[PDB]
Amino acid sequence: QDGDLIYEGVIHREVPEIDAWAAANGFNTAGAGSAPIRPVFLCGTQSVFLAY
Amino acid sequence: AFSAANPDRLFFGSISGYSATWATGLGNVDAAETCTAARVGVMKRLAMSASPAITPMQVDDDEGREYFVAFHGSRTFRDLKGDTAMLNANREARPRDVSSNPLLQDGDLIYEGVIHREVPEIDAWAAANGFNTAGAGSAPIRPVFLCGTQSVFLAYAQRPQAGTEKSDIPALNRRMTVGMDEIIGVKKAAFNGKQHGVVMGFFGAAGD
Amino acid sequence: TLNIPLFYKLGGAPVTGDTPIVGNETPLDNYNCGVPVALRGKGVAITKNQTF
Amino acid sequence: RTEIDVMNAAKQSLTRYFGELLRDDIIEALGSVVTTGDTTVNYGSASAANRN
Amino acid sequence: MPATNSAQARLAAPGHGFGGNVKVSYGSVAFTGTITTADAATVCNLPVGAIVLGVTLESDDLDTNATPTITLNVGDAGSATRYFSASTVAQAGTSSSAPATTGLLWTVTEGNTAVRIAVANNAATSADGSVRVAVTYYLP
Amino acid sequence: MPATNSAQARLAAPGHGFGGNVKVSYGSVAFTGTITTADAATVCNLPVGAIVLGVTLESDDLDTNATPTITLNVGDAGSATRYFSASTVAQAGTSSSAPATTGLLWTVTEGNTAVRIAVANNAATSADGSVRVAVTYYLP
Amino acid sequence: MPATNSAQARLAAPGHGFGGNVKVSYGSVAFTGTITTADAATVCNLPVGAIVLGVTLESDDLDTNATPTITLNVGDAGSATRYFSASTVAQAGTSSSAPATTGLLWTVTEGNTAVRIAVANNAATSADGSVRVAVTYYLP
Amino acid sequence: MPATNSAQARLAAPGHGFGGNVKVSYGSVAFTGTITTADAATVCNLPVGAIVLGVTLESDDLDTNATPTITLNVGDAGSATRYFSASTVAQAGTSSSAPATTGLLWTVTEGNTAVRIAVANNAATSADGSVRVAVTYYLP
Amino acid sequence: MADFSLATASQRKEWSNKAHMEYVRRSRFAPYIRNTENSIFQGYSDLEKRAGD
Repeated sequence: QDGDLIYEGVIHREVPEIDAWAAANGFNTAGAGSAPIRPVFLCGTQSVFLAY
Repeated sequence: AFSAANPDRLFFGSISGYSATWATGLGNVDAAETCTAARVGVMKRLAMSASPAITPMQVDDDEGREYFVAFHGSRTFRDLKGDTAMLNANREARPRDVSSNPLLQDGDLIYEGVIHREVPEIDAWAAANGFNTAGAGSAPIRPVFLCGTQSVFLAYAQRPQAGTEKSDIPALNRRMTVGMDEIIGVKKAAFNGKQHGVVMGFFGAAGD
Repeated sequence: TLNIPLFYKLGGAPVTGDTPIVGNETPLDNYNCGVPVALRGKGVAITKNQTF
Repeated sequence: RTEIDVMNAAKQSLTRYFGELLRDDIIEALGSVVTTGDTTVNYGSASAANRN
Repeated sequence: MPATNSAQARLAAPGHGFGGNVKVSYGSVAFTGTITTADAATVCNLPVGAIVLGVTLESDDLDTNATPTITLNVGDAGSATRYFSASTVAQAGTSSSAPATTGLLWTVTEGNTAVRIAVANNAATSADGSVRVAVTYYLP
Repeated sequence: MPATNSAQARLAAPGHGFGGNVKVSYGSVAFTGTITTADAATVCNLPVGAIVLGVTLESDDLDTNATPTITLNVGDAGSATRYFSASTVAQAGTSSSAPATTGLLWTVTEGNTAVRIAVANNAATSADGSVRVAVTYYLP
Repeated sequence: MPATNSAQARLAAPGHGFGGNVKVSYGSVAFTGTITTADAATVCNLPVGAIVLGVTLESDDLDTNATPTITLNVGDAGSATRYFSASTVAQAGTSSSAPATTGLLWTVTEGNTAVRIAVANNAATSADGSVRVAVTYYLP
Repeated sequence: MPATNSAQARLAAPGHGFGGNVKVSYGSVAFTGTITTADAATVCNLPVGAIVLGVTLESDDLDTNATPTITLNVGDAGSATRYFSASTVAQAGTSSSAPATTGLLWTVTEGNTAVRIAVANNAATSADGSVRVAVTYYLP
Repeated sequence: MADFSLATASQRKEWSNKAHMEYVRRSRFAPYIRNTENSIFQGYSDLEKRAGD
């Protein structure tokens, strides 16, 4: 019953909308030999501020 | 016209085998492109990124879980539970119990959040419509229906009722007729020329 | 027959900086689906020549 | 011409659009480009010299 | 093939209310005396963030000669001949009411928010009349 | 003699408020790369119950040749050449800003609510530019 | 090869009872006086959901001439010549009792549920007689 | 012009049930020995108040000669040749299954309720066979 | 048939009042947006008070 999964102390959470972002910015090309690449964001604490 | 209106809900042999014409799209599924557990996960991915979204059967908002039901037709169901990999998933992750293991006592089986139910009468349907040919090189193919919520509507007007009659003479009981009657309508949910909650998938079932 | 409606999601751009909430309109999408209903049945006869 | 309430269907789909609008900004913030000292430019609107 | 959808590519779309249901600005400058090339006057004034749709220029007969030679320019402080260049609608032989053909769909900048009328060529015999300008535009 | 008063023959008559004080729709499609006859793009989108007043088409110089041959069509999904047919305002020798002359006062039907720009003739030497369309209309 | 089994491809199959064990409709229109091409009369009337099997047309001798020229048409309000076209069974030299050959297996529509007899050609010498029509059909 | 609607001119009109959904009567007379013109036999019997629709006559080969000459008549006690006159379907060279062409739509009278087969011409060489008659009609 | 035969354009229809929506999949960043100091995505309500830009 799939979900997030912990391994070696890091929690791996899935966000499906990063494919919609990264395909529009040209990551389906511009690899080694024009291969598709994707970004992975390993974040700690206080990485994005939110001002209401 | 059914293709090139559902490009995110029709899954042929691969996504690199989609075509706008129907007869060419069924000619891109090979006999070696069978139904493994790594290709049904592609169909679950198409159901989570559809442009009108398909409602899953059960949602868990935290630890995000979305559940679906796939209906196989027994020739893609034996390739799914009998592959060389993905078969030690239900003997190394199930509890050591005999009366509940679908490896020893077969049944439906869950893997990566989708429930795989077997319907044996899809072979009777799909053989009559010409799926024993019209693959890549005239190979047999079978459909797999990954459906979510509210995919087929059912409109009831009258429940089935029974009745009998004494036909020829009621005194000389020489004839009698029994019968049953029903008013019903069944239709797949369609809005704006698109399937509401079904993802169709075509795999090459050899049938050995 | 029986007709069933559907409402879609919402589509445009967030009215950035200066723009009203009275100037720049949206529609909300709306569709239909109708299921037709028909009679159907089946019967079986029993004689007396084949019954004694 | 209808009987379904378009008013309540347009108010529910409007609270639900400002929830998708929030995580569309966090994905855009994680893929930012920090040029020099609090100068974060989005990845689409960044030049080749801002990325180098 | 790389001709994509516009910088507009995602939104909904305007109707009834307080938006930029298109607008006008009208002036009636009155010329009198003798008419030389040292003439300049504002007729109307425009916003900053606005895009022009069309300029209509109607005038009277200002040079009543057998060979008329009066000639007008319509523009602003940046470009003196931005909307009309060598109009010749104030001549007593030709017709008035010429629509604008140059520089239509462009966003007004700062310091360009006043429409001037400058006289380009001297009048052979100056008469008394008036010149009307109507500038259509809208706002976001 | 049987020319009666119109299908309009009885009512009062509009002014200040939320009616159909006339409106616009503006788009700026950006052409780039090479320019062939396989180009199509929406610039703006129209209502259903509306009647068009006028379409203004201003573009840049897109074909910088000694003999330019680029040619645009403006229309919708029903008729590809409904508003403009063989415009030639994107050529680097002629002038831009041509007003519409065909198909003005007509009620928009369903499925015809998106204005396309299609390229009719190939460009001899493709440049980089943009094309602007402003469509005036109103509502009842 | 793609000639599949019919739109019928799944069911059982009819016998003794209240179904559409085939039916008739019979009329005997009586012509009298002089006989021109301004004659029309119903003989019988049909259901809505029914398919015709065959029409039998028997008449008397209506034109007793050395060269007979009387000529009948049998049809309904939609098509005046749907069943019979130029019958000539009412002539005193030829034989009667002609079966229908055109338009047999077709579902009756609404407004076509009355069989007319119209006279196509004038009678050279009108006699007194009668015309009989029997239309076989059935119901689902 | 005086061709009015029929003696039928006022009523509704039949369907599912116990009416005169059309009917048959079938007989198979067997000829044997030598065949002369002194032969007569009933095959079937009809009602009183009934109107005939059509008679079907199928027989075997009864005269196997190089020049066959057998000839049948089908009728009743009133008219010996009412339905068929000089049939010649029992000859071994021609085809069987001839439909009736004379005397179709007529009400049976009293004493005419038995269909006879009489032999009109002598058989040149008598064989053994059988003759089948099917008479379609209905009742009010 | 030849019973009471009703017309094709005279047959009733019915339209339902209950409408369906499209699924949204709320947020995968939702357990991580807090206002404390040990959160990944941190919020500030300082401009929700008096004034500021």
